[PDB]
Amino acid sequence: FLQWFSKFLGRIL
Repeated sequence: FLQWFSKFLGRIL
């Protein structure tokens, strides 16, 4: 559920 790209800051899984 990232805005730009995959990142731990978001909800990437």
